[PDB]
Amino acid sequence: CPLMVKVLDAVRGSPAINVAVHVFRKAADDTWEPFASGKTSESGELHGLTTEEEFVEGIYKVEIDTKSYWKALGISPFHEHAEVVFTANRRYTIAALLSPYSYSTTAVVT
Amino acid sequence: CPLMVKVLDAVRGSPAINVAVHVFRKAADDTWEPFASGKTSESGELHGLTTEEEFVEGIYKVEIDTKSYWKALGISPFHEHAEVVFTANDSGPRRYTIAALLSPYSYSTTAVVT
Amino acid sequence: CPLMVKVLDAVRGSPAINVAVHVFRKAADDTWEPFASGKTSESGELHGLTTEEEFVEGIYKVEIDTKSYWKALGISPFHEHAEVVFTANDSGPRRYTIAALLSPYSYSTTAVVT
Amino acid sequence: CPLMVKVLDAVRGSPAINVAVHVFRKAADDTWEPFASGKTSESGELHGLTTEEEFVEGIYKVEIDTKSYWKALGISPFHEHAEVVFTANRRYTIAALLSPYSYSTTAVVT
Ligand SMILES: Oc1c(Cl)cc(-c2ccc(Cl)c(Cl)c2)cc1Cl
Ligand SMILES: Oc1c(Cl)cc(-c2ccc(Cl)c(Cl)c2)cc1Cl
Repeated sequence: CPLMVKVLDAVRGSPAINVAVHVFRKAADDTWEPFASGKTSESGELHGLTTEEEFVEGIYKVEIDTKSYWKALGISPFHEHAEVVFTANRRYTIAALLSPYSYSTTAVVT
Repeated sequence: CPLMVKVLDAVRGSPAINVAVHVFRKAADDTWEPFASGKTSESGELHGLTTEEEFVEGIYKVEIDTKSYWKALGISPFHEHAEVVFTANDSGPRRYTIAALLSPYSYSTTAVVT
Repeated sequence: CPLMVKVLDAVRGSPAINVAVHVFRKAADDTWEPFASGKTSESGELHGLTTEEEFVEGIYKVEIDTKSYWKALGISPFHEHAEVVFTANDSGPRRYTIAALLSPYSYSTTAVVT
Repeated sequence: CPLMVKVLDAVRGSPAINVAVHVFRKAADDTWEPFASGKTSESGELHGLTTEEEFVEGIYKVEIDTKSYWKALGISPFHEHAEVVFTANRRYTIAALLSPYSYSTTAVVT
């Protein structure tokens, strides 16, 4: 499992559950092609997005649908979504900590 | 000054100087059109990107070139850039301050709206 | 103005107004003695805590009363307060900006030193 | 395991390993008494600090020796340490994300 996403809610102190995540890889024409997607689990995590075979060097985008998450809680958020763009050159954990008007993201590469 | 960007360096405890910032607005055909650009000053701030008149309702993307910043300090960072995407002026003109706190493998962004 | 505190609210995207701040300095007997205190203004800032003359070398603690802030908004937060502990003026007088970004279960603090 | 600490390094994108952590409980005379301590493991985590029986309601302080961590990497840090003070009223994860001049802490309560 080379790529894992974890999403946390800073308002409620809890995993961010059922948050949609879309992963894209940059194609040779500088366009983003769909690569993987899912919804975070009860633990705020999304595993099994890809395999070592498929996860070749390249530029990836992870898009987290933070707007839909805050709207379900009745809170008006600022951002349309959160995006994390990085080059893969090798276990990657992308973590995001969400508030309505702020987010932080961190990469743990182990 | 309806749109301001402030960028700080969490490694050196200093403003992040000479950071390139590009702003885009989503077009009628869902394309990102260039809107404004600049570089942060010695105080880590970028003012003067736009005017009230030009800054109409829409979805904007503020792209901060964090990679070039870290590379020039001899650090190879994780992210290609930091992107902030938001709807602006939805219910009338607001002033927006977009702040970013930068580390090589992490960044935080906050908005202050008034 | 060698010591400044800026506090932002990540829930409302606004400065955090009327937040109590207490500063202490470590005494000769390793006790925290009161040094200065105040409340953040409408811009979330607290200036005028001290002067260059009074702000001598030492270990300082800036305690931000985040709990009272969240309670007054009807939120029961996790932390009792946010504490920032640092050595100041170790190699001559510096100016220190201590920034805090607040959420009910999380806070971040950054220092800008010049 | 009601109390867990996780510490991450934002400069290197890695767990913060061998970081000393001291936990204190507020005594009736408003003094801090030692409660538990240890060093984070390879995964930046510290488990087995206390038991359900011992972890009664009260005010706790978690102190993370961030200064010693940065000094071992040859980087001059700002803070003397990072402190997290909270009331326990029930699995608590305290996470800290460390930079030389900045830290963030978050509580996940599940
Ligand atoms: O995480 C932070 C922190 Cl702790 C502080 C700021 C910030 C914003 C505005 C100003 Cl004028 C300053 Cl001094 C700091 C931004 C972010 Cl994103
Ligand atoms: O700012 C933070 C903080 Cl304080 C903690 C995390 C984080 C990352 C991984 C795990 Cl397993 C946990 Cl519990 C927290 C992420 C971010 Cl982005």
